[PDB]
Amino acid sequence: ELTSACKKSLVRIFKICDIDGDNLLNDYELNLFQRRCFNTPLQPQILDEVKAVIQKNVPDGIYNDAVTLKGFLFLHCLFIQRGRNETTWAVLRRFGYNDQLEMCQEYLRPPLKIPPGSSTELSHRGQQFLIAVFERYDRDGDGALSPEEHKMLFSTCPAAPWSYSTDIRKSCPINETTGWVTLHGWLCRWTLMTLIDVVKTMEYLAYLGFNVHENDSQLAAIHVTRERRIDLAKRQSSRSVYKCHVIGPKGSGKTGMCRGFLVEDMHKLIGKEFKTNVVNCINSVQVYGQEKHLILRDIDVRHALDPLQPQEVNCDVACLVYDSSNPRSFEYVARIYIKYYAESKIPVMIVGTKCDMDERRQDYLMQPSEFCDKYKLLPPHLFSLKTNKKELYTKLATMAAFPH
Ligand SMILES: N[C@@H](CCO)C(=O)O
Ligand SMILES: [Ca+2]
Ligand code: NA
Repeated sequence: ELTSACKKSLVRIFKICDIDGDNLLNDYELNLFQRRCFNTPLQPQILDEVKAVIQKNVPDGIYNDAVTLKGFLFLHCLFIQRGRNETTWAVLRRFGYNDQLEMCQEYLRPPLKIPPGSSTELSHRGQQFLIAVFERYDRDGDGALSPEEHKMLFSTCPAAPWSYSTDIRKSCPINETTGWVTLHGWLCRWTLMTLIDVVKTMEYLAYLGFNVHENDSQLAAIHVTRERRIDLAKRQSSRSVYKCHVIGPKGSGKTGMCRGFLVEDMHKLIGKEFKTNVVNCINSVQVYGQEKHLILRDIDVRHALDPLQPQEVNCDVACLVYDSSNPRSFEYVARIYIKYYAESKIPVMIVGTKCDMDERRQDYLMQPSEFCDKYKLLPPHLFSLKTNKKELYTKLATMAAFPH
């Protein structure tokens, strides 16, 4: 008696309303979402009348004095055959469904005007919701999400916003022993998406049930920040998420640098080729007492005469990487800086990798130390994976967070 499309909707709503992740709708959430859909408290007499009917007609419908999914589906299947579809339709409407039982576009994509220069970040409520969601689908409570848990989480979505195996497990911090996405990495992946694709973030937040939980549009999950002068306003809006473009020639070792941002032990990335092309890596660092998220975009390696796109040049901080063991490697960095960054307002940091081996001379006309000295740049940062030092990442974020 229940439509296959209607059942799909009622299932998602059950998962959203299951705030304990125990496959049950206890008294609390039943009353809470009652005001979400009907703006009235659920009077105790009705709830008893509801449970009694479910218990009477449906086995395994009431477990531990709580409504199960099998009983929840029956109740609305009973509502439609008793001439009260408006009760069911009031619930479907609140969780973002229209007359065609499809997610409303105005419910998924609310209008958000982003001024030039402004960035998109997660708000306090947006973070809290994502934290709440995380700990619900962390059934075993190991403080991390398994690929089985990560699938259930986005079962209320058409698909996952990212691959578990080829994205979040390689672009975000994970648990060292289990190899699963921690709470920290969870917030990192959402922070990355929110900055580069806010519309997708809000679209997925609606699917996860942010609108119903927060009793507001997903605009409350997005916090728009921008770099402003010495404004004496009481409402601070300083940035906390910066993006760094990592540009270098082939074999520069800049890829291994990006991945090292995510692991405490970099002694396992020394002699390793990367089979997966991770575009954006992200982690947080402490900058003067404040938490700052840094995104290390691995710009696609090309020839030295090949042009760089404006959207590849324009960033918060440019990290030009060359190989110290390759005499013909620094010439790319010198070529790139002069053409694209020499006359820009973007802070640039030159990094020499693989300094563990003997730093051979560069077959260029100027040496890296002299080149930086000529264009008033900081001395070339010697980076190595055998050292496990992470001052570079903290430095990069600081250059993006501060003048010039
Ligand atoms: N659908 C529930 C309220 C919202 O979860 C009920 O009417 O029993
Ligand atoms: Ca888990
Ligand atoms: Na629950």
